Amino acid sequence: AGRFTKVAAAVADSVVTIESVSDQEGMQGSGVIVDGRGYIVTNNHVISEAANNPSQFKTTVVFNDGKEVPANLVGRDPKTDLAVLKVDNVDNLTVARLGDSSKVRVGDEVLAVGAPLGLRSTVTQGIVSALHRPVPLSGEGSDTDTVIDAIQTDASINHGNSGGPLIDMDAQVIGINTALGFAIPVNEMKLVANSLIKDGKIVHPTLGISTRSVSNAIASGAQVANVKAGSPAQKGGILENDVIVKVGNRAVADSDEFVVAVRQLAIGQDAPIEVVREGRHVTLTVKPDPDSTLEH
Amino acid sequence: AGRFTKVAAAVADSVVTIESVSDQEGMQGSGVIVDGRGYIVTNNHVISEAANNPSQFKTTVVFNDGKEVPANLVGRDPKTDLAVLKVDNVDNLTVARLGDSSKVRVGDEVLAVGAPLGLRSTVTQGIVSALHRPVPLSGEGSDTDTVIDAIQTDASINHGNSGGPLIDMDAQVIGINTALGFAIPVNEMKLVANSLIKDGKIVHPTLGISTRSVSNAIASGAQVANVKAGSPAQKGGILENDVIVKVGNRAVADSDEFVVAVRQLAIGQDAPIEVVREGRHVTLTVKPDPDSTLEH
Amino acid sequence: AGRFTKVAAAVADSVVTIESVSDQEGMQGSGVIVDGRGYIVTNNHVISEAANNPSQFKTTVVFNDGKEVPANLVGRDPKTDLAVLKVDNVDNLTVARLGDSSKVRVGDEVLAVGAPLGLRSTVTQGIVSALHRPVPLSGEGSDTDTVIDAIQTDASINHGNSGGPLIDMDAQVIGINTALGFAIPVNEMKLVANSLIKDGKIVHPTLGISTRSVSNAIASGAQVANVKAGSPAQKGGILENDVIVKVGNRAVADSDEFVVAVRQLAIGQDAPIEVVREGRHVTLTVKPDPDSTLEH
Repeated sequence: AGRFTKVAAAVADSVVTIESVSDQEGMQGSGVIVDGRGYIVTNNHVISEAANNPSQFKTTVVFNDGKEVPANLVGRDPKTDLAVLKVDNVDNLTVARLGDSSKVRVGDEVLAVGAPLGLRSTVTQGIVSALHRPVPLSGEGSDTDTVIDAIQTDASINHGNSGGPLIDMDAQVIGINTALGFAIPVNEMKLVANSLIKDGKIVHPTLGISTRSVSNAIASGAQVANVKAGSPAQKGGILENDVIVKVGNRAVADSDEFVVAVRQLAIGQDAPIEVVREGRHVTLTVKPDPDSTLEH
Repeated sequence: AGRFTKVAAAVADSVVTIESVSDQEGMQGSGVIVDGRGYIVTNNHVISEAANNPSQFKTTVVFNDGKEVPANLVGRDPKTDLAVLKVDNVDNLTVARLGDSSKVRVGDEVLAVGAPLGLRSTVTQGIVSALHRPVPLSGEGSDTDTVIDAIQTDASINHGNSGGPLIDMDAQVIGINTALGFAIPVNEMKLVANSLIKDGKIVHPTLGISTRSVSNAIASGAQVANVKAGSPAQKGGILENDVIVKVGNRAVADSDEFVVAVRQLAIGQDAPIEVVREGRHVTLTVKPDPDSTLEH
Repeated sequence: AGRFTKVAAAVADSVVTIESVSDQEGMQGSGVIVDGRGYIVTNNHVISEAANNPSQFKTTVVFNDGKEVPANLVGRDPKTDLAVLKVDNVDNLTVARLGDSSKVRVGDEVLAVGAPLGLRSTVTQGIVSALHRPVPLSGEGSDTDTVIDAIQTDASINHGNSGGPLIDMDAQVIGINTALGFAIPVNEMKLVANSLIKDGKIVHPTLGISTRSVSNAIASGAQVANVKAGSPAQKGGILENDVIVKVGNRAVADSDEFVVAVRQLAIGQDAPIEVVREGRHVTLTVKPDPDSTLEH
């Protein structure tokens, strides 16, 4: 038995097919079994329509034996494109082994495993081509466009393995595939899923800034496009056509790194923001607000 | 010598360049030597123009030593995109070793080998990403569009390895490359080529149905678009806007699986066809006819 | 540590980030350290704008420790898409080990290594899919379009590894990545860089011909589109609508092979050019001129 053949066959019982059907449409994707009680992690674009219109869509989970069981949505994070599902009282579940994406290195052999019984299902191979790479993700329906600090791989990520696990050579999950390929690291997926299960959703920081990427010799980075009224940036001194070069303890190369850096902040604790303003380097003190105040 | 380098160098003398030239055009592709008498298997799109207009095209086979010899067309199956060529009295031929595609598993390392002396020739590497996957194939000229139950690979299939062999790690042919990559399994290629050699062509079943894929909660599958007059479906009870969910002993997910399922039937023996008709599940009894009555 | 992980980590200190910034633009690419004195090889499209407008662009080299040092351009060959840069008095430089691309074989495992600290940086994996393959390359700004005799790989070549090294499994440089992937062989890169360092630039042969690819049964190859006045081809007998099938000791399949074959000639020594003229095979005697007479 082949070396990748062995790894894929060992995690096949942990990958599931996720279908949501209405009377006129039907979405399919992949998911991962991460808890013996029935908690299944997929990405947010696979389920987006079934959450914006749950009155008309029905989500089901198909296992690798063919069993189809009802599934309910625990929570979903469009800003990390993640989601947690729940199947009830299904026995003999083959839970996936969750690894440490902090120990993942560039050039490591990986497998992007999709659900075997899916329609356009795929299992692709490659290596890790980049770590902590911000990639912009387009929201499905009414869902917002986001940027995630991602693992990059030259294994192909497509409709057939989206939501499925990125697997290392010890058959451990190191990421969630989001459909030149990108995956959500498992350590962030663990933090997000632990909150989606407990609280039904997750709360992220906000400053009220929109940015556009700038690249020149004066100041390259994220150029502020709009500052919301009453926002922490407005009450921190951030002006428009300012070039943010660092949010907190992270340098900012463009707007994509800016989104990830803001979301690596602490809600309600002052943080430093460097800005190049008309050639004058100005550091500012901004107190991040929560994107959801009542859930916080 | 590298691990893939060894496998590719062992099958290079079995892959050939296939050129067909007129006074205004010229096609090139790849082929595989599968019989010591000179029988060469390629795909149907490589030779299509030389068969629809043989009065004006001339097909030649170039070996990996550089020898160019005349070649004649034994038969061609546009419905499986396969073809058999014949070189005469060429000695010391390095025949390829044909494997068993039924023993191919997902994650198996593969090589998509093109003819070395070709123009845009390529030898690509990857894994098997799916098995028994129906993929639609567009016909070249007057040739019909078809769907094949294929092996999927993340090795790149392109003009440089089309018609060439998909090779396992024992240097055995497990498929024919058809130009996110797809190959025709070797076990089907053996059945098709054995008939193209003996009979000059092959006969497949037909029911006289055209379908369109449907995806919803009532009935997903192949929705009948047109039923031909006097057809086995017409004389079996199949109506239009019916949703076929199973042809014979194969479930049907869409129109692509429907084409492959009809062609897995027995000509002239009654077979069951499930249909969801206005919400009523109706199984029907259809007797497949041959697509070519006189050759049958 | 993984097998590719080990190779990539051993050459990471030899790959550098190359940035050129003006007041309105900024280009980034990758480069390779090939000489302890500070000589850095990248490709020509990475630096093209900083050489056509050096009054307004500033080129810098960022190492894998993060050090940013000034960099100056020694020479650039748009016809091979190569360039040599120079950093001054930088100590403890981790020079790359240059291999022999003549010993590279098809199916050999390779790594297309980009600069780790780059923005869209990538390290991709694949195999050598073709050797001595002419590929056309589009010039960046005012730079001319060229064709290079290249190494082809199914490792992805992109903005994140362009200019970086193609690395074998002994962690040796066998090519320079030029952004279904192509690389400039290391043996040609050694000849070109040795002249760009000594002489500031390189001189290539010219015949004064433009060609278009032709493919039929009479004569396939490079069809002459225009012959310059006073050119070696004009004074050799080459006429328009002639089909060149061989330049010197190299057969010519199309215009792309023609460009590489002319550049494999000797300036000022008579050479044979076969042509199929109105069905008559005519060999001609052409004396290649230098593309730059004073530098020659």
